[PDB]
Amino acid sequence: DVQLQESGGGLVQPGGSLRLSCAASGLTLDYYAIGWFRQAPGKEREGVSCISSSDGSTYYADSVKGRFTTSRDNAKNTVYLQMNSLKPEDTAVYYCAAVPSTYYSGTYYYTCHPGGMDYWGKGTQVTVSS
Amino acid sequence: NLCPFGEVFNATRFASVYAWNRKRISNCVADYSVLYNSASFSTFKCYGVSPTKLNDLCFTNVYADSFVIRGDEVRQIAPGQTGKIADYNYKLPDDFTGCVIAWNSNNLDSKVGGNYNYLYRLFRKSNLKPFERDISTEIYQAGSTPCNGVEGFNCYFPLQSYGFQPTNGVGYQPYRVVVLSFELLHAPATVCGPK
Ligand SMILES: *[C@@H]1O[C@H](CO)[C@@H](O)[C@H](O)[C@H]1NC(C)=O
Repeated sequence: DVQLQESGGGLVQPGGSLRLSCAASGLTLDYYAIGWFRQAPGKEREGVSCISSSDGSTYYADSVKGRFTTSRDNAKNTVYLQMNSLKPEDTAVYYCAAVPSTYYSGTYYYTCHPGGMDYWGKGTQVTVSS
Repeated sequence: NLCPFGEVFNATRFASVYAWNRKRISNCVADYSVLYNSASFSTFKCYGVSPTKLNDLCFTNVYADSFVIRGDEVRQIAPGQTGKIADYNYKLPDDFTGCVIAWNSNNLDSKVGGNYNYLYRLFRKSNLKPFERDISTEIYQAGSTPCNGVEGFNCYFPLQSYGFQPTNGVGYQPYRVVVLSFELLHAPATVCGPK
């Protein structure tokens, strides 16, 4: 019973910033991951950021690095994306997703896979122009 | 004597699909009346064989393959199919001669807040060929950038837990699966019907 609402997004200009926001519903999981994804026009789906639930650990896609950051307010069960030095190629429909973490032999790993996440959301649009 | 299938269908606990189990039944008699007159099963798809005619038949060897997946994924325990399991965990040939069976296991494989002991493999460089099995944990290099350690979105753990929760939906709830493969070779037929 997991529902997710991505919020945020609009036209922003180059060098600009916007902050996105997931809404989390029903996670009853003990060890999970929340991802940000994006699909630009006419191209495939790509991942932007992953956060672990245990400690808040985080990873990022290469180009996204230095600009976008992910945080969690446990309370509103929301996960965010601080988008900060926007560029045109960052135009896309961005996405939330949820995933179970994986525990192989007591070694914890968290994987946000565009091919493989359990739960998804409708999407938020981010446009970057002049 | 009786062929040991109750050790396969009635196992306290099954295995992960990527690490699927094979047990060979040989030199014995079997009534599949336990299997096909059952009504406790979700999936009973037979290929090349009528399951009702099974007790009138003899085979050289029988292979019981068992594993756990979701219910949205059983469709993939089928001949000529695609997706995460068929392509990367367990493959059935187009030339399948056998039967495939599954049932809901939400009462045995799920746990409040996630049962992580069940894992499937997320990706491989190529598709698994029929009846192949893969248990490797080699860090998968998505980004074609040299991979050392384990890192990010570019180097990935290939296996994913199913996180079974009892409150999950049925396609997301657990299914125990048994692939019974029936072989005729050019040699003596030990595994036969009761009659
Ligand atoms: C598994 O055990 C049940 C007991 O409820 C039995 O009725 C059934 O025949 C067994 N399955 C086999 C032998 O395949």
